Amino acid sequence: PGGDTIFGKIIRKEIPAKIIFEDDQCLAFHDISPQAPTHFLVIPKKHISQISAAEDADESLLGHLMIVGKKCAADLGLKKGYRMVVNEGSDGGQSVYHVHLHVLGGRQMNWPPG
Amino acid sequence: PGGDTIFGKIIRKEIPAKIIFEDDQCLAFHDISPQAPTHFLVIPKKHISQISAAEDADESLLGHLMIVGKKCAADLGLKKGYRMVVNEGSDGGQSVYHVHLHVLGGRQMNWPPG
Ligand SMILES: CCNS(=O)(=O)OC[C@H]1O[C@@H](n2cnc3c(N)ncnc32)[C@H](O)[C@@H]1O
Ligand SMILES: CCNS(=O)(=O)OC[C@H]1O[C@@H](n2cnc3c(N)ncnc32)[C@H](O)[C@@H]1O
Repeated sequence: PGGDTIFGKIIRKEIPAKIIFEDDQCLAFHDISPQAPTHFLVIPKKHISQISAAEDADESLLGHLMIVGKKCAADLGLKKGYRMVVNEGSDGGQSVYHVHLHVLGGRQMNWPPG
Repeated sequence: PGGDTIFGKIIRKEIPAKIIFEDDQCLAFHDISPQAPTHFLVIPKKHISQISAAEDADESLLGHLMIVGKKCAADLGLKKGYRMVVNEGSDGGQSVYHVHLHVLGGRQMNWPPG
């Protein structure tokens, strides 16, 4: 379970993370290289290598990632808003191949988004 | 139906857009101010003002937005990947209050994502 990436070990709790939320479907923790005052990730416990590999049945799960993201943002006091990001492949900047949702806030986010 | 924002009119087809996909749940069209070679949006036909206002029942719908996004990206030939973005409120850069998913590709996306 969890797969064989950095996030797989985090899921199996082999290596700790700053976990801020956990249910039977996903886990959320602070990003080790924050790009904003608040920057955490929300990942599914199910191993999906990347958004392009997600299937139609994974819709609820993917939406669950955003719902959890809005809740955690709320717990962390992000009243002025935030930005959610999902990277896919080389051009997307994906380096860990386990789907993850970035949630950034605590400052004005710029445009373009990279 | 569709709400009363710019996207509401697009949904009701009162004002045209470069529609690239449409089903009973959502619509996808090219962004009028592209930040990358390929830059389109995926929006739900249901009016949700912003991600923070989405409810638990909207999970499948939100995930559907990403599934459609990966499909459209595929149709548009984005083999090297892409980045999906959802902005929330002031800090997120949201200016149109109807949930929308940005999908950017065609070039290397940078970090931080704004
Ligand atoms: C956007 C770049 N590429 S990425 O889209 O693949 O996102 C991966 C993110 O996970 C990260 N990461 C790697 N190891 C850990 C860890 N132990 N805890 C938290 N985050 C981690 C990086 O900080 C990075 O922001
Ligand atoms: C990221 C900034 N803020 S935003 O997160 O709110 O995204 C809104 C996006 O919808 C846009 N937009 C407004 N009118 C139209 C239209 N008729 N067709 C396509 N896109 C439109 C802008 O280009 C913008 O990129």
